[PDB]
Amino acid sequence: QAILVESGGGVVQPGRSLRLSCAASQFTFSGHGLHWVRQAPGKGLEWVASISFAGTKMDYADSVKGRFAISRDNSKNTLYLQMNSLRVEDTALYYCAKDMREYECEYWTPCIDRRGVVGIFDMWGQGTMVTVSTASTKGPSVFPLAPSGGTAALGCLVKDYFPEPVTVSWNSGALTSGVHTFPAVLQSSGLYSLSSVVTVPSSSLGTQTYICNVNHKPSNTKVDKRVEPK
Amino acid sequence: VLTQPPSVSAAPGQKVTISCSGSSSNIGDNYVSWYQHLPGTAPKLLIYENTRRPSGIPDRFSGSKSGTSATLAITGLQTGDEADYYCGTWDVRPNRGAVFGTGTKVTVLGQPKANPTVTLFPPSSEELQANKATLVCLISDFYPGAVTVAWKADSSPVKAGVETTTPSKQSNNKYAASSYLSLTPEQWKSHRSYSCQVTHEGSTVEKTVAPT
Repeated sequence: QAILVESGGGVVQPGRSLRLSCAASQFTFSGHGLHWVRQAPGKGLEWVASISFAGTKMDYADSVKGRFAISRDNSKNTLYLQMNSLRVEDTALYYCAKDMREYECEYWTPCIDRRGVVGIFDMWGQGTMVTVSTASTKGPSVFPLAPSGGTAALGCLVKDYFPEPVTVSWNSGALTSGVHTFPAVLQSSGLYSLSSVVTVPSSSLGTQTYICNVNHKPSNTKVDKRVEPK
Repeated sequence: VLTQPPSVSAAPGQKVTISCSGSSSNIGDNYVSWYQHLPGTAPKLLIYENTRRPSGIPDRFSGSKSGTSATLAITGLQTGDEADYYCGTWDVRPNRGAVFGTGTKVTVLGQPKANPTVTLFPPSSEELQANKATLVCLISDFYPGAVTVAWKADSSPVKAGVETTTPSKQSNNKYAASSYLSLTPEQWKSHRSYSCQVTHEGSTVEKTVAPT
């Protein structure tokens, strides 16, 4: 029944501010408290903030204390997260979450009922990604991974690009057998790298051409690198 | 801080249990929820108030609590149960928020084990010419999708400049992974040998490379 849709995520520099929004639908928004939770790449869930149904109680994790502010607008069934003084360590996928308990305002002058949240996250959105980095937009350098029963592996290293993602094809999409493109790794340099690999008949080498087609929209680049036996 | 083991595995139809152990301040007099999370989707409430389920989550899932150590249990394991599971407690009692488990990855052994094939590429001449050096270790055709990688330079363990990806499913439903070792051209040239050692299900497969 209930639906939550986060927006406002992107790539930003440390020290700047960014506001996230969550559009709630198909339940009585004004009657429920709400939560923000984040998951940094390849890690667990980490609670960031909560707000009670009447918006009178606000709670934050000590890691975001003083920097983040949670708010709501019942008129728009929207939950907000104002993130100021952003740090690289704030990089994560941010989820909006509804709290299970429904309340009816019991104290007025508008509602300022102080009954807090129960803390059971009964509905979650798909989340919005926030990336905080000192890096600037940069297309990849593409380096060949040369080969050398009756099979050989070859690929291309797509290195030092920012931000995600890159896409990879082989021979303009005519070669799709045995191809595997790996997830990206984040180097200490703050630039991403990944690799794509294909296994091909060792017999065809020296005659058959294999081209790695790399695309990085953020920097508006298309690279077509040849990978030969050498 | 709610601590869970990193992983658990079992064949289909079998039962697994995931424990969430914590202190007496967080757990002890607070209820415990459980959340399922499939990587490409929104997290999902499985259990709340220790043992209650928000249907239609099936009774194959059950929760319990032993003073200060909650336990999720999953019977009749099926493919669709493969996900990350987290416990969580709310201790705004007062002013302290929610805490989540660490948590735990559930694997369903749905095919026989396959040993990894290891391919180690040295740095390309083109890369050295760009004043960089990267060893690329590609691992393929293994199941289950879990491995650890260890790099060595002249038989000595190397941790610096190492990056590894979490195993991803190939088109043939086995897994692949990748690991990188970043060096300078001088480093690459100043050692006689480098090796990528992949451990999968207690056994190791190793490849070595050297300048020329």
